[PDB]
Amino acid sequence: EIPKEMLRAQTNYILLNVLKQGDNYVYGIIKQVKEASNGEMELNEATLYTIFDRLEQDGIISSYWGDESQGGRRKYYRLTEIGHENMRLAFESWSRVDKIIENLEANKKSEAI
Amino acid sequence: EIPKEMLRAQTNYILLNVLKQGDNYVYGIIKQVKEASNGEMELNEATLYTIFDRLEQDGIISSYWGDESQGGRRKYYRLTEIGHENMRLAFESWSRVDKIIENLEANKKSEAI
Repeated sequence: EIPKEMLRAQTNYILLNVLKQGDNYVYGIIKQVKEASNGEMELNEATLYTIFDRLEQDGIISSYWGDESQGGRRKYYRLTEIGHENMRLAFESWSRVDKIIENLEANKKSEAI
Repeated sequence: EIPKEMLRAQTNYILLNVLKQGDNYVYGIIKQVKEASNGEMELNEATLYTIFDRLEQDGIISSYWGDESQGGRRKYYRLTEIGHENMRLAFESWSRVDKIIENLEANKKSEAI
């Protein structure tokens, strides 16, 4: 199977990349994820809010109330500076990792000679 | 920073890719990781054994005693069938994820028109 922790990591990554594209609210995020996935990934609100409560508590995203021109309150989320930085540190750390793995295949092969 | 959970995920991935290259023991694994990383990643044995105890408990790797031609016992580790499969499920799930993220950038851009 795919371990829960890995799923969670995936969902995190995706959701942060939606915010990267712009401040958004629950139903916008879900729709965007559904379209970009062909409906193969349909987030719940429960899930999205459980994740965001965690990201917000750790200061990676922040929330704010939208215009009430609509006449009803809507909560928006954005990536924070720390947010942006972690996404950057993460991305780079992973590309080093992918290099290390190239090098393992390389070194293996090279000693087949 | 890079969250501990992400570091752990990285170290897992790397270690499993070493076993992928062949059955190995602690000091072989460490050396191989150190060479493929330029010494930028020097695993402890403590760490390696804490991780492997977990992987082995979850049936992703298995261990066995090496030849005692050496005259001393050495423990080897190998990836299991389940091991190989999880590495495959994982890898594929991540490439879907990377696609989803392409599609988010794509969809964003496309509606700038």
